Amino acid sequence: DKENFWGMAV
Amino acid sequence: ELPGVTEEALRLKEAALEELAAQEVTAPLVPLAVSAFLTSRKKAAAAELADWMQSPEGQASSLESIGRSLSRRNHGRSRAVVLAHDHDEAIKGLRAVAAGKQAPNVFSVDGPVTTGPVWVLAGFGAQHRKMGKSLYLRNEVFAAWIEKVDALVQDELGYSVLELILDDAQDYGIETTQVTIFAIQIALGELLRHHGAKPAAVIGQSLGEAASAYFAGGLSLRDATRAICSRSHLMGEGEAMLFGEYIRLMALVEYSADEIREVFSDFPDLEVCVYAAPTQTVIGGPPEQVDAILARAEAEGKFARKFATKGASHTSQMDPLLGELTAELQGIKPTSPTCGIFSTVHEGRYIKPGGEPIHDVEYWKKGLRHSVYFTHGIRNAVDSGHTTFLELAPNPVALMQVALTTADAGLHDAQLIPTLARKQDEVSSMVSTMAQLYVYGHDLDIRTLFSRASGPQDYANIPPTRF
Repeated sequence: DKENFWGMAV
Repeated sequence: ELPGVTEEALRLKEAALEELAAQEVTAPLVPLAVSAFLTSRKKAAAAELADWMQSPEGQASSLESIGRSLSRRNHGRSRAVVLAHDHDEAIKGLRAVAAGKQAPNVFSVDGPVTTGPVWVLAGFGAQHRKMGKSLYLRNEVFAAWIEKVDALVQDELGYSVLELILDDAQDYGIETTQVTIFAIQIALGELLRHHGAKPAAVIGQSLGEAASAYFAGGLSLRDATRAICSRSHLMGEGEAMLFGEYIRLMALVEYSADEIREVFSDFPDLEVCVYAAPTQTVIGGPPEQVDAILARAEAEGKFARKFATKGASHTSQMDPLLGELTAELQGIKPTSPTCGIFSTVHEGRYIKPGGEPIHDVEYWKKGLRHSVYFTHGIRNAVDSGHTTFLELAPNPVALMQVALTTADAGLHDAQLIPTLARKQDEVSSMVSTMAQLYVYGHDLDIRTLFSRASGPQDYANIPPTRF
């Protein structure tokens, strides 16, 4: 599962 | 008397500063802070501020000067940040804040979090080729620390981690992965400290143990580096002389401890390296066994990942190394922690600031040889009231595991804050990381995210609040 541009579970 | 930056590193560095001055220039991520005593009023300030930004005078102000001015305001308990490259992102973000709506580039909360942040120092599985390079080239504090650690690992192992970082042709091994992640974790955490942040507690996982002993105040930088250097070279050497029948692998499988008791009957040579999450365990063992367990799991559509190593740390197979590890750490001086510690070496239990030192030579032996109680230390931190977990890593693989433990424990809104990410701009990531700290009310001087004003055009006439 992913982390985005700014540090969120995406 | 301590080694300078080697000539090869300086040479790789200049090649690197020109690869970079050739690159198409981009807009920096700028954090815009908005706060008040009450949310209601915070919402009002954002909407006003967005009106002003839409105005010509606001359009003629650089995002930077607007951010600088915002950071000098008095910061209240209700807080927001909008993270923008251009005016349009900003205004869009502020509109979202004003309407209490949710946006990726926006963080906003009613008031501060109640307990201080837990720093998560892990690393296993996180390495990637160019890690740390961009932030070294672009940030002078990060670079200073990366260099101070480079200088120490030079003294200890005889080669340079700076040269690894700078060199696109070099990938990572068992040994150099550990010291490079250590370097990276030390200089990340000190970059945060430079900006006012500080851990309430640390928790370590495996390779991260050593950086976490330093941030805990339990070892000096020198002793912590002795701890990462001694185990990493020993495992790298050790692993080198392993072939076929002695080889053991490490894999992460979506079974819990128990579910594994009901395999590890059937498969008796298997061992548990890391208790990663309530339903994820890292195992190690004979490759016929490990592939079997994977094959069963994958068939049930359960997550599985085999790791690149011929030897399995945290198992009996490290016994040959332990006398050597002990002797290499002759003389390290363990101190009393300056912050809390959830020790995943000592079964997840907590050690209070001003407690009795834990980082003796035997700690590193037990750490390397025994299971890593990671889900336990995390379930502990939660039971004691912590909800902010911030990972110092070049790619936040540990934080996803944290997610699973927090939820399993009835906490469905943790502030899970990462630092660096593969394929994400390194400056921008750190801006976010510090912006989430600010927002949640943790220590973080937001003034320091801007250069000192050199003139009036370095400020903006953002709407006033007093009268």
